[PDB]
Amino acid sequence: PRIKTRRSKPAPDGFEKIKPTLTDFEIQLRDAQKDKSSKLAAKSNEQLWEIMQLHHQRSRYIYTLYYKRKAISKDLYDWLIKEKYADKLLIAKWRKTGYEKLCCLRCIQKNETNNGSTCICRVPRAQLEEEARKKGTQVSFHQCVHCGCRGCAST
Amino acid sequence: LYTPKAEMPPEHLRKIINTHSDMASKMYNTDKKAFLGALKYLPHAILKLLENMPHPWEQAKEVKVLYHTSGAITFVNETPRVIEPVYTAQWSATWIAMRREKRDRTHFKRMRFPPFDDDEPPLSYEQHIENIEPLDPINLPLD
Amino acid sequence: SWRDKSAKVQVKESELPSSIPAQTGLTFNIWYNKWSQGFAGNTRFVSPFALQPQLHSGKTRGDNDGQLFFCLFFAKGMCCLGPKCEYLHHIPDEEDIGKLALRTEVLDCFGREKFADYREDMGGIGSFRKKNKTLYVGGIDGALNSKHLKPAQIESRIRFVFSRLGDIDRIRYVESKNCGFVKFKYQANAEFAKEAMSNQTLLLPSDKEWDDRREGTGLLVKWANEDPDPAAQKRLQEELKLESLNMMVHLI
Amino acid sequence: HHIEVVSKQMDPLLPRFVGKKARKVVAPTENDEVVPVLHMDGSNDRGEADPNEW
Amino acid sequence: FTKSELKRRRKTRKGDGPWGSWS
Amino acid sequence: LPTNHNKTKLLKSLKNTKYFQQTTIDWVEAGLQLCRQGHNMLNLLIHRKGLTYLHLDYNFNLKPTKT
Amino acid sequence: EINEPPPNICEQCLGDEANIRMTKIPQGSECKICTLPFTLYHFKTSKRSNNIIKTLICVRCATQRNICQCCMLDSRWHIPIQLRDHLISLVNEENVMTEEAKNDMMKRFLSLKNVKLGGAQITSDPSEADNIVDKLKNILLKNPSTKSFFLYNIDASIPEWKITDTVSQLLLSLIVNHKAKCGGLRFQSSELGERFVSKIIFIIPWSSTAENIKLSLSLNKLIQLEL
Ligand SMILES: [Zn+2]
Ligand SMILES: [Zn+2]
Ligand SMILES: [Zn+2]
Ligand SMILES: [Zn+2]
Ligand SMILES: [Zn+2]
Ligand SMILES: [Zn+2]
Repeated sequence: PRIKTRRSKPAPDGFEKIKPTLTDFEIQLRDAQKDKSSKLAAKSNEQLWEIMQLHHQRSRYIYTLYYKRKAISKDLYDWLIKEKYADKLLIAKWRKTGYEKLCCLRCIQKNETNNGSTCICRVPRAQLEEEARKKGTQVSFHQCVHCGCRGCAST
Repeated sequence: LYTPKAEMPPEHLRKIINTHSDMASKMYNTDKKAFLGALKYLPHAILKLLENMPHPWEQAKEVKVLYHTSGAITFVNETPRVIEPVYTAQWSATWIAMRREKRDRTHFKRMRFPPFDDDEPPLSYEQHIENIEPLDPINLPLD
Repeated sequence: SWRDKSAKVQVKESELPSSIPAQTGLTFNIWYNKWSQGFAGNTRFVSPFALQPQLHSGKTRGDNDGQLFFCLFFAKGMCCLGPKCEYLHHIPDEEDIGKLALRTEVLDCFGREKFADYREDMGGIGSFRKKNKTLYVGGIDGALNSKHLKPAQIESRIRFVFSRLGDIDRIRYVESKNCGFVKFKYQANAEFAKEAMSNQTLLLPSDKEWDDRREGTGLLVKWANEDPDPAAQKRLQEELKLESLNMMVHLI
Repeated sequence: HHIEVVSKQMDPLLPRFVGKKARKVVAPTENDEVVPVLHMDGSNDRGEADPNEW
Repeated sequence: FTKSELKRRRKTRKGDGPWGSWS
Repeated sequence: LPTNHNKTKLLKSLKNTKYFQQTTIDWVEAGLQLCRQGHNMLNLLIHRKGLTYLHLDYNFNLKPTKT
Repeated sequence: EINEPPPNICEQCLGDEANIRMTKIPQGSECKICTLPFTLYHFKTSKRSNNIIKTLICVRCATQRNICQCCMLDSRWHIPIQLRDHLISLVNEENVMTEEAKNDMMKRFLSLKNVKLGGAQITSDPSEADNIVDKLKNILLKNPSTKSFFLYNIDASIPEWKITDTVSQLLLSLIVNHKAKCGGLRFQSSELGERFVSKIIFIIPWSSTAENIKLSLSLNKLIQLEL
């Protein structure tokens, strides 16, 4: 959510319904932004994931409102996108088949990953289980580094 | 096998920056090295930032930005391009607006320099600025 | 048992201590995390925490995984990740030592690389060039806030402390040198203890200086040079020979 | 036994080559093979009369 | 694999949405 | 005359790697963040050198603390 | 310089996978021996194995010792370098050491030399190794419920772990001093003590040519006490 200028087209009619929902998200983000001086590394990353997951949830909310629930108007949605309450790219990915669930965009860039391949969270849990069984071990991981993703839930 | 970068949540970046003010652990030991490395490119970053100075008619200019995962640097990736005649028009309007202001105002308070004292740190964009609304920019009122 | 229960948190990250020790100097150095403009007085102090192993030890993320390394902060008794930690949380045993026996030649049970030489003190993590299992235990005078105890009392307390953390090959207190020599069953165990009782207190609740435990200077657990004593040298040699016979028969 | 080598791209902030630090290093010569130094002459009259002048 | 098995098994995750607990 | 062969820019190069991400940040935010970043950088450098007695002021006006 | 030498990694170490994917950071660390830049190689042994294996030492160092670059063990026998040097010293010779110079400059210098160390000359050529092996082979051929005992006649060489394990097999706490041999054993319960005693170099009273033994004990004890 950006800052209201003269160049900001004001929010259309149906925004008054949703404001308090995404307001909460905003508040959370504010809470999630501060020097919570985690000496630890893993926990520090955890905080970051809290922001990431929160972002996902907010965007996911707007996506739901637009597409699954089919409630809010198109203009309103557009406005929201422009203001960036919800990430557009993420939504686009969601709309595409296979990524119906998707933590975030960073988990599907094969360039960034040292092995030219997606984030392990994208591997469906069942597959991982199968692999583990074959090997003998259990699910080695619980959440990837890029975001707090205990499975990315393609299924 | 390519795809574009992730338009990340800027909140993430903010969080990272917040984290790297109280830096004093073996956690982010290599991030300090990262910071040192970034001095190479800090002048480049500066240039980009000054390149996308919001012109005096832009109230609150957003911009795309690359930033190190450890928040050791914050580039201003967007190139600040403009339709030349349009640009001239904008500056002309600000030229006349500014001139008008000069005309009307009996005294004209300038900013004291530098703006902040050595004790006062760089105030957080989220805590102070992001809440409060900006004043109206300069632009002569058009018919 | 440790395997019966999940590992409790040592201390929550709220309770954890900051990385700004003692202001030893006039100004703080950002890139070093040390202090500066003055090195007046000794740096070392006593650990606020200690590995109470039965109250703490347990399952982890690692015990699911087969992470082969133990938690330094477990040994120190200050791990802020309890069951969510990747590094393990229990006393090393024959099963786990055996499990990591390949890699542990090159590096510690805390998964950090050993070096060519001991750090001149014999103080830091061991050299790879020696397979030492023997910790020198200095600073007992400091570890008990100048408590005039008996040598027997000392050695017994020491025994109580290190026997808890690993299987002992032998211990012997030296009155004439005011120190210990605490040979362990395994190198992993030795490593574990050497951190687990570094900067710790030999004091107990029964002792009167219990609330002054923090204020002194902790145990100086370092590594031990082999004794000049030919009484043990011979034994060592014999052991080496025996081991050699094992491996040599194993080659064919 | 077979394996795939890779070069992981690293952060272009951190030093590219962490190792190199301008060490002073003394060289061992490694002249393991011996080599002669082999001049053919034997001057007595001029070779002994000269040093008195030289 | 039956798609109802995945339906029953994706509610076993104690958290909602992307972060599941999975014990 | 600008040389043409070098068509791998700095930002482009950086974009190629994983260690950078991109966001839409307000220019003021970018500025403030870059002052903070720059300050941290220079202090890190100075401390690294060892000379902690050179106090950077937040206004980038360097001066020594002690004589 | 050019990446002329290849990495010298052994099998056991590396793990039983037909194809692993390792990475090479060139000029990627100072080694653990000679403080000298080298191409650091590293890999997870399996994909989902958490422990990376990084090549600790430099290739020249590895060659010099004739060892693995990750294990620090001989590439042939997969055993500690010192131990193998001892073995070699024992068979065929009297003295074979591999002295690393513990001074930071000299170590570098030593590393630079293309010359094998003591044991490395044996283990490099497989014929010689085989010969050494065969030579080695040739060379080869009443219960008052005390819960607290005081054990005596303890072999000087025996460790406490052996003792306690033996006790467990015959089944707690234990105190031993190898000077005195006043093995101040104590059980976690008296019932356990009873169990132990009923289940029975094991000379064992229950305090809370044996004569000469007592004397030997005596003198040793006295000496211990003086210490
Ligand atoms: Zn993600
Ligand atoms: Zn992921
Ligand atoms: Zn994901
Ligand atoms: Zn832990
Ligand atoms: Zn190896
Ligand atoms: Zn080396």
